[PDB]
Amino acid sequence: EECENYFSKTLLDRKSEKRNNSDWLLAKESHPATVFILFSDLNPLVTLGKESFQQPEVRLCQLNYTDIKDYLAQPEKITLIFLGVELEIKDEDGLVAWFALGIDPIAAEEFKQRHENCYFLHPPMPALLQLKEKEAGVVAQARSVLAWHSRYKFCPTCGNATKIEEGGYKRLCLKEDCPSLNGVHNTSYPRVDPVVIMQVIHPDGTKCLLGRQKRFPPGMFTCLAGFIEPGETIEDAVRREVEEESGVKVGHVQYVACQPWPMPSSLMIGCLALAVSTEIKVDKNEIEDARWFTREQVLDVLTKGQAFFVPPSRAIAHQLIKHWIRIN
Amino acid sequence: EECENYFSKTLLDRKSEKRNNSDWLLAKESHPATVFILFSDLNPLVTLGKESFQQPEVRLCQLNYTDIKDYLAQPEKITLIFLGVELEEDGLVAWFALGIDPIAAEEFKQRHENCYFLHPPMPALLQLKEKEAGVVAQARSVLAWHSRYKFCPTCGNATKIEEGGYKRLCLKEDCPSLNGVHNTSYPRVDPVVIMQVIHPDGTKCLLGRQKRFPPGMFTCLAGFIEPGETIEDAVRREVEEESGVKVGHVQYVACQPWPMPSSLMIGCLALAVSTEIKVDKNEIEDARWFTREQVLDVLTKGQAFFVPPSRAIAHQLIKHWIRIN
Ligand SMILES: C[n+]1cn([C@@H]2O[C@H](COP(=O)(O)OP(=O)(O)OP(=O)(O)O)[C@@H](O)[C@H]2O)c2nc(N)[nH]c(=O)c21
Ligand SMILES: C[n+]1cn([C@@H]2O[C@H](COP(=O)(O)OP(=O)(O)OP(=O)(O)O)[C@@H](O)[C@H]2O)c2nc(N)[nH]c(=O)c21
Repeated sequence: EECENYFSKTLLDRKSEKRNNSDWLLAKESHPATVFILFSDLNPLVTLGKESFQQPEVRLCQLNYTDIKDYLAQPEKITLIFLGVELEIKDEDGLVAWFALGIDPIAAEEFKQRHENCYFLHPPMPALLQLKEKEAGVVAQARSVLAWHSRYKFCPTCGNATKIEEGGYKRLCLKEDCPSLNGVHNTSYPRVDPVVIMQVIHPDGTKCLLGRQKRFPPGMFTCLAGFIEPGETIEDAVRREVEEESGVKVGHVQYVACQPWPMPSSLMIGCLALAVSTEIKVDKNEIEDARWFTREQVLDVLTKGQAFFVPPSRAIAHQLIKHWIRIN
Repeated sequence: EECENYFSKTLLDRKSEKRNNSDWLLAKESHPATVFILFSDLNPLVTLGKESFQQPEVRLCQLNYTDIKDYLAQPEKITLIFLGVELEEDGLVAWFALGIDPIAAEEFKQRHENCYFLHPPMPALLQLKEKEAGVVAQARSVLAWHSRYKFCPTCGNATKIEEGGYKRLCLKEDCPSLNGVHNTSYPRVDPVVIMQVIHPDGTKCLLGRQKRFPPGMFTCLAGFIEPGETIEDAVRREVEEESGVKVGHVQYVACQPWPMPSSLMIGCLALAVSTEIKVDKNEIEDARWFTREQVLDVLTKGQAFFVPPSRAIAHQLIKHWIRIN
């Protein structure tokens, strides 16, 4: 399967080989064809796009060196990440390099005044679900990496400050005697948080389990999810979280889909699970309510019902719910 | 599927509900039935076990409060993690992991005499029992997080251990990590994709090796999942990046935790759409197509090459392709 769920599609080729090519990156930074994306507090600069009278779609305000040349003069006040090179199979190494630039919110509102037509897409939820399919992944990659730099400014091993390197996909500790510099450790590389999201099916196969936290919007039920524990497997993390939150024992756990979640860095691992019990014992400390919903109740929601609703189609939870109805 | 690959099996129930129950943990710390595992520089204390004339099996030297009571008096010099409760007053066999100074460890090793520390992690950790493996995988992974994430990456200040050793809080009041729920506070899990690339004709498979790899050993191609990247697309990426082979369909096959220090192997069986190999040399020293006969020879008793042990996921995906043929 070729991952399709929102954030799975990109307009770029990561080209990680060009990351340790300082001579190349430096040349592409000043190149005119090079595309730049502006970010303020992990929020991308987007304009509104060629439409005639109809509802206009949100597109990323694609900057060039001409605009961004001024901001680059303060490398201590900015964060530049090389995203990759554009895809163009149809029709100097002619590659459209793409970069991501993080700036101060003091200098950002200054830029927003000059832009006038371009604006920052905030809050990340649900605003980030508006972008184009291929633009989504580019933002998912950008936001995730920038979020790592914004919150991992220091070395967790010794506490000393860190230097950005390898085009923004590495961080080196400046304390010479630090043990992080002796070998290869995760402290230097960017974080990816694995999350399991599961569609639990009743032992009779006619119902499915859905729940909600306190923060969740009123009357909205979704698939149960949780972070994979260290030294734990994908399948056993599914069996754990369902029993922990709802008190429902799980049997077979089948992997179904992939969905990146740039909040800030997370990877949703969608699973279709078969439950072996029927009683629900809600934790209240992890989930406010959990219930068994019949296939008719769900079919009503996925079409146009109802006393409850599920997440949008651009959220993996919705796709696993859709999967069970088709698989029935 | 119920994950079977080495490190997938545990003797415990994690019981994360009991983590924020400080009153309960304190009572179980002094309880006699409670099991303790000693660790020195992420290496567990193991004894040897019974069998006569043949290879003796490696087992964990299961300590009790009677032994460990002295070490607990210095909480600044130790790291205690609540693992979980054994699967079989709330009659539950609590299990803990204790990290100690190598100065105080060699002092204990002298008293133990029969128990010894299982070092180096590779390949020594592959010797343990199936169910003991996962317990070590869980323990080593968490202890390794505490040993290298002693400070807050957001502001640089020191951090406090909490929630039975599954959380770390920054002590700087104005720190933004204390403002909301962030990954800086929780333990790390590094996702890795390991893929079995099948030749477009299905009779061959792609295997490669780095410079560090033991001489003449070829394995499945693997790599870390990039931020904002999917499991399937990370497979299609790494294969083309290392070997220059274009990948088609990517099918998930198996789960395998890798406590080196924290990693989760996501085994996939992928179909190649190209045949030419263009080795990177900066990531892989050599890559080749191996026929099913060449592979069958290795998995039995050949050969000019060999694959990883059966307790490594790479070996299981290789076995999977032979069965699936
Ligand atoms: C990076 N990060 C962010 N959070 C936030 O803290 C909240 C606590 O709630 P939660 O951790 O139970 O969320 P869940 O595990 O279902 O994952 P998600 O729905 O895919 O996000 C989460 O819902 C996130 O908004 C996180 N929460 C936890 N527990 N662990 C993390 O690593 C983490
Ligand atoms: C936690 N960590 C440890 N390493 C070590 O650095 C080496 C660099 O080599 P590698 O990163 O290419 O290993 P691979 O991606 O094939 O993953 P593995 O075979 O499952 O480990 C790895 O082989 C590890 O020994 C790591 N290497 C990288 N790149 N990133 C990490 O997060 C990381």
